[PDB]
Amino acid sequence: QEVEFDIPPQALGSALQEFGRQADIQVLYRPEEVRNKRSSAIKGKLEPNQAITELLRGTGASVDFQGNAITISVAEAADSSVDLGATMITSNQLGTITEDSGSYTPGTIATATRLVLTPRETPQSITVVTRQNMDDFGLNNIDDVMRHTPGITVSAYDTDRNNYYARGFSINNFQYDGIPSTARNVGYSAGNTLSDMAIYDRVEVLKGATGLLTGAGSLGATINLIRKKPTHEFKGHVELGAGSWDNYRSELDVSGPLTESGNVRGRAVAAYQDKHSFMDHYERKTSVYYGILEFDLNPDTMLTVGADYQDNDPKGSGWSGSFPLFDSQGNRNDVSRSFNNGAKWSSWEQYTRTVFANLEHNFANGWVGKVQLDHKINGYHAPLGAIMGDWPAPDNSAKIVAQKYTGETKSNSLDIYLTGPFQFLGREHELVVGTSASFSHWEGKSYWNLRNYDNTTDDFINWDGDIGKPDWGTPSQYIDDKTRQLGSYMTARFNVTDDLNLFLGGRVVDYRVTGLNPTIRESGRFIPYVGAVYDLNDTYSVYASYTDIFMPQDSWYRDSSNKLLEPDEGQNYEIGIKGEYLDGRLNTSLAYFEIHEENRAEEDALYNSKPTNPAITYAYKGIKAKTKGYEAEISGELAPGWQVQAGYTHKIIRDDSGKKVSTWEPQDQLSLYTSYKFKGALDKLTVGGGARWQGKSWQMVYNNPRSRWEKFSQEDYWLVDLMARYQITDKLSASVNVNNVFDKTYYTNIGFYTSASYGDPRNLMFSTRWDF
Ligand SMILES: CCCCCCCCOCCOCCOCCOCCOCCO
Ligand SMILES: CCCCCCCCOCCOCCOCCOCCOCCO
Repeated sequence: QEVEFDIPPQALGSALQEFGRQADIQVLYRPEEVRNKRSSAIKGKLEPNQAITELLRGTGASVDFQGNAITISVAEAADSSVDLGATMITSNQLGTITEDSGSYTPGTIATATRLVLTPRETPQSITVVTRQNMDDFGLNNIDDVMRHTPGITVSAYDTDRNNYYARGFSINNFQYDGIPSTARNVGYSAGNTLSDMAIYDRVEVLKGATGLLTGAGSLGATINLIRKKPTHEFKGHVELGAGSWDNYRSELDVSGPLTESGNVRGRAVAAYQDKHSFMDHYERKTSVYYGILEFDLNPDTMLTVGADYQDNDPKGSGWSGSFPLFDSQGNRNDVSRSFNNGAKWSSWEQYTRTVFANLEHNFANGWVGKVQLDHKINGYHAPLGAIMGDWPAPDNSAKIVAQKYTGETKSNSLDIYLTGPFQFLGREHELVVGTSASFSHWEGKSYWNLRNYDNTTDDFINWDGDIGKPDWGTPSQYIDDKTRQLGSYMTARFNVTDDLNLFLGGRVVDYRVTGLNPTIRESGRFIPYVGAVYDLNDTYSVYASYTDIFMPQDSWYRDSSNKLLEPDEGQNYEIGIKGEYLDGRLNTSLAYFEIHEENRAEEDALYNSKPTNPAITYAYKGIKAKTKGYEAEISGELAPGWQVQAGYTHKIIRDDSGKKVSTWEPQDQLSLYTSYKFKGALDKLTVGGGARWQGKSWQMVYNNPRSRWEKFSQEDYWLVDLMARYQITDKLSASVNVNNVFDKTYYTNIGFYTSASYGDPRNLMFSTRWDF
């Protein structure tokens, strides 16, 4: 629909950038193609496609309309075979916006190397959950998005913290708009498991080893969340929704120009959600606000400032799991899915907030520079009280552990990078060079010395959480941890022939962790990056990448000698084939990957049998582990109204003991989610369903009262979802979502501190959405 343009004649390069902006559309173009060329003037209210061909008049170019992207090209009479992955300069550094694409496959993405590339162009397993996928399945937080993310297994620590695995590993790398956060432990990390989706265009998950832009992190994967941007045309919606267990949500999103010319633009969102739950006596109020303003200092320099806020506020939180596996006499416990061991007042409230500014400049070069500044806060207030231990006892009584942890972590980040193309041996390549700095400071108080508390409860079977609240007494501890990370990085993308692209780069990294433990330091550590993409035909490419990452170890990870283990480190070896159909409306990938870990913390049984250095008392051992597996995935259009996302992932991870590790992550998993838009009489109806399956998973847990190790098994199971929306009116729709249709009763945690957690029983969600 109709847009307000003002782009005067200039370098086609600039004109294309100016365009991408005025139109909220990503423009991809070949730098060597547009180099000596100028646009014709465009002026006024126009439709973005009239507009573009008017602009290109006289330049000899053609436009390929691709949703939220347009790619420009300038055909010759000549053309000796086509260069499908030719170097392309882009107008949005974060990639193609997914909102309004109507699609479940992404557009372009910068998750891997900071270069704007397509999933076919990127030599790494890259899976995205698009904006509309999130709308259709009602994924309102990152837990739901992970649950629907191909290749990811979401398991429960407690009611207020989930765990995400990829490829054998716990993910602990998160980014916001491609700025890594610090996630060292749950101190720094408050509220990552919980981020609301109201403020995001999309979540993008790079699986493998992602040190190139994470810097220091875990193996498995990064999870990168892209914030919603403002727009040149005005628009918004209000949403209301109502679900199982008095789960009520509302959301408001408003976007547009704030001045007559549109040189300042803004977007604002607020979402509030108060829900009870199938678990007895648990509730959770979440609140979120978001504000972003964009200012154009001039057609080629943009300033952005913005803040975000989310408070996650529960009652009846638990510490670890929903109930204890064994009872006092060591039999397995059997309890309703409603069983909730947290106490009534028990709460792990976690809050997050960010203030950020960026500046982005187009060098008349075709180069573009970007400075990113961040202030983030991750805070928690955790008066936890839960039944814990081998309970009930034969007389049905039980015992509560109760501790209190309050704390806050402030981070500041500076990130600056430069991106552009360059000729080498007659051909066009591109480059990112960037540098980064983060300082984050955790401070906190723990309380464990309870004064005059009677922690017994008389009735376990009817546990209600109805126990008193203790006297926390005085702080037992002050936390003071400072982490400081400095990185510099470079990736070059070489267009060697018309079918081969070579990726060469890496990151040098400096990591210091300071405070109440002995200083942890790593200086000048190099993280290599090698990738290659070979085109086979118009449709298929093969690729291979060697990628790396390390994390200095937590400080309690010392050895026999009382020395900290060398950093937890891994390389991902990946080879695969990616296919691209229907002009990038549909994407397929099949990958084989291996992950070699070195220095993986490991108990040290022989020592810990009987410590002998008085210096340490529980030492670890730095071992090796290996992940072997493969992955297949598909996303996008199976047919005109018909959209899917699906994947199959197989893995086994072994450590040096030879034994299987991460045995709770299933060895085999599968996801398919789909919806269909009817045409003709019923073109206002959208239907959808999906399923998720995983094979066997187990834990080894020690039965203390009987003194034996037992295996606990979750037999393979399916989860089915269904979904329908009807667009009653131009401005108004009603959807229903039904989740876990066959009410499969299954487990999301067995073994975490000898406890267990059930996954959600059948739940419904109803909602209307109104678009102004
Ligand atoms: C130092 C702290 C930084 C705070 C940044 C917060 C920014 C909050 O700004 C909110 C901007 O939202 C703009 C909403 O856009 C709506 C546009 O409609 C304007 C009225 O329309 C008139 C006719 O269409
Ligand atoms: C163990 C409990 C699970 C119960 C399972 C029930 C499954 C049945 O699904 C039926 C849903 O159909 C109800 C249709 O209601 C229509 C939704 O309309 C939305 C209202 O929009 C309001 C406009 O302002």
